Formats: sequence, structure tokens, C-alpha cells
Amino acid sequence: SDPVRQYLHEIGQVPLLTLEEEVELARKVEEGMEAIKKLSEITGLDPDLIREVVRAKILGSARVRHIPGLKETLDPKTVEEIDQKLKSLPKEHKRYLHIAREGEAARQHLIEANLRLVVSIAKKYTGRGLSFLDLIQEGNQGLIRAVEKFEYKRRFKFSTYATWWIRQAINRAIADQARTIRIPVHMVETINKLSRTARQLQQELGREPTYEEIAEAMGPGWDAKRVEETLKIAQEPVSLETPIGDEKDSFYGDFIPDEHLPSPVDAATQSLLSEELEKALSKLSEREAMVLKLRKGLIDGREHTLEEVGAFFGVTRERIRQIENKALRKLKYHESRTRKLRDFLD
Amino acid sequence: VEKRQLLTDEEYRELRYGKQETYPLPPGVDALVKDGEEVVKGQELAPGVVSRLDGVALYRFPRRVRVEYVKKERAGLRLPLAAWVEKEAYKPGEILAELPEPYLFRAEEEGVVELKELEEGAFLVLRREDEPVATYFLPVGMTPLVVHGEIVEKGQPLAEAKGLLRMPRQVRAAQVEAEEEGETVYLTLFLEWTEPKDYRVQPHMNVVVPEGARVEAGDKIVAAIDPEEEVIAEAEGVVHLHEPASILVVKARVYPFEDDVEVSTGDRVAPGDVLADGGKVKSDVYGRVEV
DNA sequence: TGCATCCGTGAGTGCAG
DNA sequence: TATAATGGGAGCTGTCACGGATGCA
Repeated sequence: SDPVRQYLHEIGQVPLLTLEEEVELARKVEEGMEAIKKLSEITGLDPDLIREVVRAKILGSARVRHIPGLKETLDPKTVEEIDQKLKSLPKEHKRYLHIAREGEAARQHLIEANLRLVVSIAKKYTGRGLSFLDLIQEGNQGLIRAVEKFEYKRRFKFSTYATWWIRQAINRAIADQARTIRIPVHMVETINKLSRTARQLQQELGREPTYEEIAEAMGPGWDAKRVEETLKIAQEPVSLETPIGDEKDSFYGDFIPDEHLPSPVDAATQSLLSEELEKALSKLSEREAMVLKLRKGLIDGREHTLEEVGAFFGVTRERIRQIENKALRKLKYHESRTRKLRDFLD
Repeated sequence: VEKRQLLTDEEYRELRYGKQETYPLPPGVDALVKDGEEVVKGQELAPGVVSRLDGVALYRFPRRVRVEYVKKERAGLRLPLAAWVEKEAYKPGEILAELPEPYLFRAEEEGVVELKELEEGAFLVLRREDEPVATYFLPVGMTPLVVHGEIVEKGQPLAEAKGLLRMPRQVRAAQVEAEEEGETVYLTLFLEWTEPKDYRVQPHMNVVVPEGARVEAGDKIVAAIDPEEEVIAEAEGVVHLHEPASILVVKARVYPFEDDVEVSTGDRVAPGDVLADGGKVKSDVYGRVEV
């Protein structure tokens, strides 16, 4: 009924490991990875392509997808097909099919066995842009990293190593999805560096710092200008439905005029131009108001310099740049009687 | 269960993954049962531990590994003729002579004493310069009268037989060659017997050998992180698992095999399917494989 | 079967805001 | 990238009335 207390229950189900079962499962995984490349130098198929096929059968056919990065679309035909040239092996080689399958299965019970830990880390990372659960998954997401990169031989408890990859992936998601406008993680990184050092400045000043007092405590390469434009991208957008008043029958977005779409004054204006300019082409000449009518365009424009002007006009190259001048020239005295073009410069 | 029926999470694991339950014993307290062991609910598992379902139990982490090492060797013993029972071998626990009165078994060489006591019984090895001179076998009923590391001349009393005397239980009389002289006979029994040596397995360690497998010398009984602290099998013997961390009382069915297996681990299967060894062994229940 | 009992849905106009 | 760390945390409160779908003697 409440989606956390639920997950908190599924977790209370897989019991906590003990030091032996830690090392047993940890142990069975490392061997199964070794077992896969040994199991790929006997067959030469491919480390990953194989590992996915070990994964398929152990977890059940409940799931299967063409894993991007493997070169065949992993449909249950190439799993029977490849579980076959695999199970086809001599007991001292197909020895290691048994080794992988057992190891994949330890992977599972080692993740499932350490979910409680992630809970109690992501618990501390709330109020940061990400929902509890959202933090949890991101947390677990790392936890997956931690098993495939553990070394039981170092004699560490599993807690100690995973409590790094967990909080590495929380902090990455807290910095890669939180903002409506996503910003590079390293730019986030330094933003909080202002937030923190400004905060101490304020805690030493009895007042908030100025731009300058920040660029100083921020150090070298930091001027007042550059702390400013850093803030002006720290700036989170605001909701178009942000409520207006204390009843609620108004929305901050309604007071916002749409300036892209042309107003009717506007789109009417463009029509009495693009026609009262066709009202000054065929009034004095329509083939010198066609060679200059292709020195630009009535729609699309047609303007480079000297190259197509030299191709198909009727005449030679620097001769259209002259009836270009008499085109214009005829239009500057053309529009000394039909003076109804000045008003279009406003 | 019918199409379109609502199973809770646990009910799904039962149907899909199998029933099973693990139980801890108070560390050190031992197992009233042993690995591989088919057992049923209510059955006593340890002093405080009692199982609640059916199935085949299974050992988790033996803290104590014992290797009954096998010995087959010649040793002799001289006795009255009017007090031994002629047999061409002596099964353990078997009575082989009864003495009217106590009859001191005396040395038949000069040397130092290498006493090697057993559960019930004893070995006595004399040796001059470190070559070994004579190996006597006191059975049950004969009580030594020497200490380890002691001197004996010829004909001083090493032990005293008193009444019935019988082979021990761990220890066999393979063949028994007798010869008489005087009013006595002196046996060279081709004894057979085994000796316990309890190894310690550590949390960062794992026994890599079943319950009761055969090892020569050189075999590996236990692995661990650094090559030292590994336990290797000094010479011939067989394995015994005592003192587990806890025991998982699974509900499954076991099926041993002899050659190449045909089903990897993880696989699902129904009765009548071909597990391993060419087609000989095969499924009983509906279940999922654990090679 | 009849009748508690819960859950979801409504609850005036425009203008200033 | 390695001491170890393994089940959350705020609920919010004084309306109403009707109709439909669900539970229960």
C-alpha cells in the first residue's frame, strides 16, 4: 500500500549473510569469472557472449533480451544452440560450465543478501532532488558494481568495499538527473563548492557575502564576474503552473505572452510588404526586377556574391552587378512617388 | 494450482524454488546426524537443534576435519601356548587368548621405547641407533610397564597380560603367522588400523572433499587464501566432517554419478529426464538441478 | 437478500491577483 | 576503488452530500 514499507519487507526476507557465507559466495563468483575466460579459450566464442548465456539459464527464461554489446541477438535459440556446443565438452573442460553456473548463482544471493546496506546509505541522501526509492535503485545499481569487483582474498568484510560503489552511484544520479536542465557532473561539482564556501563566509560575516568576497575565498582564477555567471546557470527553472494568489484560479504561466508566433498586426504587416514590394518590381522593369529579383529572394533569398550571378542571368557577370545598381537605382527614384515604403522601417 | 490464481511471494518460492530451512548449532556442539543424510521432521539434529521439515540434510561449514589415516604393518607378540586361541586372523573386538594368571610379556631385543598408545591397546617399538629393531603389539588386556623414550635390555618385562585379552575395535588382524618354541608361541600379525588427526578449517577456508573420500599422499583437503595454512593429505586415509557452522535441511533428492554429467546447474526438470552417466541415472521428482 | 460502509466526486459569474 | 558499516519517516486533522461498489447477519 506504501511503496517503501513494501520494499523494506521483500528485503527483510533474504537473511543477512554470515562471515563464511560472505566468503563462500564471494569465492564462488571470482572462480566463475575465471571459469568463463578459461571457458572461452577452450571454445574461443567470447567472454561476454558466454557470460550472458551462463546468466540466461541460471536466472530462468523469465527474462531474455539481445544484450547490446554482444554481437548476436540473444534469442533462446542461440541459448540452446550455445548451451549445446558448451555442454558438448569433456568432463575436464565442461567442468567449467558447472563452475560458471554455480558462480552466477552466488552473484544473485550476494546482491539480494546485501540490499539492507544500500537502504541505510541512501537513507542519508534524501531531500536532494531524488526520491528515496530512486536513490535506492541508484544505490543498488552500484552494489551490482561492488560484487563484480570484489576481492575476498583481501580479507575485507563485503560491507566495507560496497559502501563505496553505493555512495558513488547515489552521488552520480543526484548529480545527473536531479535538474530539469541537466548540467555536466563536474560543473555541478564546483557549484556546490560555492554553496559551501559562501556558507562559511556568511557564517563568519554576520551577513551574506558579495560576489567579490566569494571570488577571494574561492582563490585564483576566480574573479567577481565568474562567480556571477556561475550562479546564473545554477538557476533552476520555475513551474509554469506555479500558483498565483491564495485562492488558486490563476497560473503564473498565463501571465506569459507567446512571442514566437507572429501577432496579427505582425503577420498582416509581412503581407503588405512582400506585395507592396512586388508593387515596385514590375512598375519600372520586370526583367531587371528579375535579375535583381534573384540577387535576393521573394521567399528563400538568393544572395552569394559573384558565382551563380555569373551562371544563368542572360548577361555577363559584372554586368548584372550594374543593372543591380540600376535595379536599385530605379527603385530609389521609383520610391520617390509611391513613398509608401518608408513606413516599414517604423 | 489453477490458471489465474493468486499466490503470495512465499507461496511462489515454494512452488518455484523449493522448501528448505537452515539451523545453527551452538558453536562446537556436534551433529547428531551427518552429511548426505536423509531425515524427517521432528528428528533431533543437535543437542538444542531439531529439524521441522523433511529432506536431505547438508553440511555448511565443518570447523573440524578428521582424517582417519590407514596403516598396514607387521608387529609381534609372544604368549603361552595353553592360553591363546588358534585363529588365522582376528576380527576387531575379537578375543584371541585367555591367561590362567598374569604373564609378563618381556623384550626380545635391546633398545629404547617408542610407545604409541591407541584408543584401546598399544604399540611398542624398540629401536637402537635410530633403525627400528622390533615392533611389539600389546592388545587389550595387556597393560604397558614402560614409558615413551625408555631403555630395555633383552628379556625385561614390557607389559603384563591379565585374564582375557582381545583385539581392539579400530584394529584388524589381516593374517596371523604363528611359530612355537618353548611352552609359548610368538605371533607376527599383519595388523591393520587407522589413526585420527583433527584439522582446523577457518572462516576464510573451505573443505574441498566430500564426507568419506579416499586420499593418497599429496591430496588437498582444504583450501585457503595463502598457500600456507592449506591442509594437504599427508598420506593415505579417508575424510570425516564434524562440527559444522550450521546445517541446511533442504527438501530435495540426491543422485550420485560416476562419469561426465549431462545437466549443468540451474536447469529445471521433471521425472524421467536424463541427469548424467550416459542415460543410467535420471530424474525422480519435478525439480531444479544443483550439480 | 437487505443494508451498513467506503471511496471518489462535485461544490456560481467576471474583475483586481 | 578496500577498517566497518546491512528494514523510513511524517502523518494533520473543524464540509457535505450523493451515488455507486463492496462487505456482512
